[PDB]
Amino acid sequence: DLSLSDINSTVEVPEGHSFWKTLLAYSGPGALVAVGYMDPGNWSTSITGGQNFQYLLLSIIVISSLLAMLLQNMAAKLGIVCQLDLAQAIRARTSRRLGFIFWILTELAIMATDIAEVIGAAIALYLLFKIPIFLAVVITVLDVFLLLLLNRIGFRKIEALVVCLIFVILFVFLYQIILSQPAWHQVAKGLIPSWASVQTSPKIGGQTPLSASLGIIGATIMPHNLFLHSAISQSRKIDRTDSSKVAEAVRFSNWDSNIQLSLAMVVNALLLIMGVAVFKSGAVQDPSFFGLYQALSNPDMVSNPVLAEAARSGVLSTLFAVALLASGQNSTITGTITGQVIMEGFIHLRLPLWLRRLVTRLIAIIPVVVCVAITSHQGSLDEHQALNNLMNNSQVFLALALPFSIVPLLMLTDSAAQMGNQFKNTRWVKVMGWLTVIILTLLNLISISSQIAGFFGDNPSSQDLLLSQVISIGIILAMIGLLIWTIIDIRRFT
Ligand SMILES: N=C(N)SCc1cc(Br)cc(CSC(=N)N)c1
Repeated sequence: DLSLSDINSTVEVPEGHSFWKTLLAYSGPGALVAVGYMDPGNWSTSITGGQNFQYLLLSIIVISSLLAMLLQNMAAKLGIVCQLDLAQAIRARTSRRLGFIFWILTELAIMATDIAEVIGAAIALYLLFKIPIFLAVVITVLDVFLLLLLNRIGFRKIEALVVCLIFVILFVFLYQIILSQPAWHQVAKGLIPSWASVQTSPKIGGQTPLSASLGIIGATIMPHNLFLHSAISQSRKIDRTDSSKVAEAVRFSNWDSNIQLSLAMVVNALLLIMGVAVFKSGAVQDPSFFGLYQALSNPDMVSNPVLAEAARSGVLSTLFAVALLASGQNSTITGTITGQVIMEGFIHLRLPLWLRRLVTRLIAIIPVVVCVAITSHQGSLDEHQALNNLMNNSQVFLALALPFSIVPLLMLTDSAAQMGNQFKNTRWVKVMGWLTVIILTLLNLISISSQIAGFFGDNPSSQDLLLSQVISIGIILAMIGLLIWTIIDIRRFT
């Protein structure tokens, strides 16, 4: 009847005032969430923003990282304090019908992340092992056995394995930046929160600063990682009777998550400065993973003689495919964990890790294999671009499910009926939290129509444009209705 009954309150080792050694024990939950923020679903958008506004959007990365840290800290606090995950809190403060709606929505969000992971991983297979595109997908489907072997390891090592993957994809891109020898003075200048980023004056590659900046901002949090954090934060036993120990545990999880998400922000910055320093101005014409592979494998695309020699030696691209693999391994873990969390919390369905990963991977690869079928039937022509378009269209479910995950979390963490007058949110975070929640919900409701219209490709059918407008208005109004319903229920609780 409690979240993650298998590893809930497993190891609690806070000894005296030796926080650091204690810090070393529970450092796992942060990495599991951070690694999700390093998925290839936005690798191109970082390199693209870099080429279009070199070292300019680096401050937006920092701000988005700060906001994600804020919301993930709120989720970890809810988990730590109430000894229950966000799904459970929401399902208990709301009817089964809304619980089921949220369940399906977050299933679709984790499935979109899984589609991105499978596409990136199958393409990484294609590139590294030259496995046929269609076989790389059916090979990635074999991650259920990797999950079986992963089940017997334990979180002291599983979370360390996630840290291993994190540093893998981090050093892969830091090595190529070390060889680039970029102008770190312009990097520090970009990291400042300048107003050039919010302006609309430059229009490089049909992308203005305000557009790329707002996209980074709206793309701040991942709804499934909220639930993941509120569930994994309970893996450390807490007495829930000593305010000093619970406030200490809050500091623990905060420092952990902030380290890990800082690692993630550093990875995003590395992607941006990768697009700026490594690649030549506008060299990247194909955002696809294959596009970036050949661009890193073509010496005329780099901006340094050393990088030219290395790219001709065919290393930069291989390290990129490796990072693709390291990033696609994330879903197998976190998607399963978070999906189990959301099932067992929203619909009270106890399923094993066997049939979970199976159904998720199948539903994810269905569209992938359909896309591959259609493109290879047109002759593997634009097959990688079509895969990237699928990857990017999948990301609409995240916009669909984000409010129904952030508004409830903020409400339940601010209410004393859930946290008490001692551990509720400060007046400081009350303002920042609500501001960020409003901003993101607005941006995502906006992006709903953009994505729905992008479903019809870059060919604007006049009759299909009005249909897209109708569908988008309907979806945004339905989300508005669901949001006000959830607000009413939660405020009735509080
Ligand atoms: N890195 C990832 N796996 S998701 C980044 C992200 C998160 C949300 Br939430 C919404 C969007 C789409 S924002 C748009 N419609 N332009 C993107």
